[PDB]
This record gives sequence, structure tokens and C-alpha cells, in this order.
Amino acid sequence: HMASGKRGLAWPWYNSPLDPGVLNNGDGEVVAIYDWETYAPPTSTGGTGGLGFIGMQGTMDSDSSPVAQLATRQAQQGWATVFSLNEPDINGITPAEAASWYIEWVNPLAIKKALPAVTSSTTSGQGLSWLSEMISACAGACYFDYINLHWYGTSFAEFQAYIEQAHNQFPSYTIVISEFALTNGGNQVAFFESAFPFLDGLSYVLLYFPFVATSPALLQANDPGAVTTVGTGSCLYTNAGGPSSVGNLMY
Ligand SMILES: OC[C@H]1O[C@@H](O[C@@H]2[C@@H](O)[C@H](O[C@@H]3[C@@H](O)[C@H](O)O[C@H](CO)[C@H]3O)O[C@H](CO)[C@H]2O)[C@H](O)[C@@H](O)[C@@H]1O
Ligand SMILES: OC[C@H]1O[C@@H](O[C@@H]2[C@@H](O)[C@H](O)O[C@H](CO)[C@H]2O)[C@H](O)[C@@H](O)[C@@H]1O
Ligand SMILES: [Cl-]
Repeated sequence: HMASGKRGLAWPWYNSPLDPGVLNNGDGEVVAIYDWETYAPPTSTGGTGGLGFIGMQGTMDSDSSPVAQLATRQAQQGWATVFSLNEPDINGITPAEAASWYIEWVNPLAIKKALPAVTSSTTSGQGLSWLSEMISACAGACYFDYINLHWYGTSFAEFQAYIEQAHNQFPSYTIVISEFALTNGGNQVAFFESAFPFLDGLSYVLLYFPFVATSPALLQANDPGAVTTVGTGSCLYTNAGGPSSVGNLMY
């Protein structure tokens, strides 16, 4: 009788043929879209199908998301939320380097802000350890509202344990899950059938974005890396641009 309203589209740059409105039935479960960039989602309509776009400075600077244009693009587009670096914990960016960069470039955006998306790694100096060290390096000078998690693994049990552990270890922070799926060789439908009602019940999870809101054909053509690690089971769209068996869970 009232949607949890936590679901979002992780929307790749190559999605010009696809329509985000296909996965928005107006009920209010799907509310957000991000595209790993600070330019608007490329779509078949030129719109976001009624979804709120979250700008993302996923690199420290790029040709596609120039950090010198970050403040400009927020003002032009009127984001209510911004995401920062994508997986700096496995991209040779020290917590101290991320903290300095975040204070210079993300702090000035007077809207809701997420700390960088970290991987689910527990290997030395990665994942939540990296995040804890970045918050220490921030020395109280980073303005943020959310922590940002990725998870890829082999069971719902592992995912539930990871989110409960993340909450237990950061009990005063609201969580965005900007990417999650099983790795290749599982049943992605069964995973998301378990994950959605689990996440919908957690007050401390603001948003979750299944990897990935595209078709298998587009993922294979443009992200062979993701296909080798995740497979094509978690694609929300059919190759025609309708909802997949995972897309159908978004409604
Ligand atoms: O040069 C081709 C094209 O590159 C685009 O930049 C892309 C990023 O947009 C892309 O972003 C996502 C990844 O960060 C994430 O890991 O996977 C998703 C789903 O596949 C990606 O969409 O990351 C790649 C590098 O992995 C970049 O090449 C530019 O935005 C675009 O202007 C340009 O035409
Ligand atoms: O992210 C925390 C909050 O940040 C706010 O913007 C900050 C300003 O209040 C403060 O005066 O300056 C800093 C640095 O320029 C800003 O980041 C947002 O307005 C809030 O929405 C947000 O919750
Ligand atoms: Cl991960």
C-alpha cells in the first residue's frame, strides 16, 4: 500500500537504445538512476523515465566527467545527491589522496553526498578497511551523508552477512548499495528475489542499484570485463529493451 522506494537503475553510458521508463511503473519502488558519470543518462527518450538522476564523479578527473565541470553540471542538472570515486580501494588511490580530493572537489556541492563506493574485499587495505582509513584521513573535514558499497559474491547468505557486517561496523551511517549481483554461475533471479525484500526492510539502506540496468547484448559489446566476472544473468533488460526476469523484480 506504500512502496519502500529504495530501487535505482545502474545505467551505463552505452544505453542510448534503452528506456528507463520501462522499469518505472509509477508505483514508487524505483526512484533513482546513476550512470557512473556527471552527464545525463544516455536514453532512447532523452529523459530518465521519471527517475531522479544522481551525478557521479567516479574518477578523480576524466574527458567524460571533467572534475573542473563537477560543480557546473550539478547546478545545470539540479541533482539532489552526488556519488564520488568508483572503487578507489582497488585502483591505487590512498585513503589520504581520496580524502584530500573529496574535500577539494565534492565538499563544495551543497547537496547530499556519498563517500566513494568501496568493494566487498577484506584483503589488506581494501573495502571497509580502506573506507574507515579514508574517514580517519578526512579528520572531520569531509561533508558526507552516505557510505557507498559494492558487493559481488556467490550466495544471498554471504550478501546478507556482508550488509549486516557493514551496518555493525558503521552503525551511525546510512548506506547506498550502488552495485550488487552474484558472480558468474549462480541463479541471479533467486538472489534478487531474496535480496530485495531483505534490503527493503533495512531502515539504514537508502538506495540499492542491482548491477546492471542494461541488456546482455549491450553488456557483452561494451563491458566484456563485467561479463567474465558477473555473466549476463543480472541484466535488467531483454535485448529488445523490455524487462528481463530480473527487471520484472524491480516493479
Ligand atoms: O570511450 C567510450 C565511452 O567511455 C565512457 O566512459 C566509460 C564509463 O562510463 C564506464 O562506466 C561504467 C563502469 O564504471 C562500470 O564499472 O561498469 C559500467 C557498466 O558497464 C560502466 O558503464 O566505465 C568505462 C571504463 O570501464 C568508461 O570507458 C564515456 O563516458 C563515454 O563518453 C565514451 O564514449
Ligand atoms: O553532506 C552533508 C551536507 O552538506 C551540505 O553542504 C555543506 C554545507 O552545509 C557547508 O556549509 O559547507 C560544506 C562545504 O562546502 C557543504 O558540503 C548540504 O547542503 C547538505 O545537503 C548535506 O546533508
Ligand atoms: Cl565487490
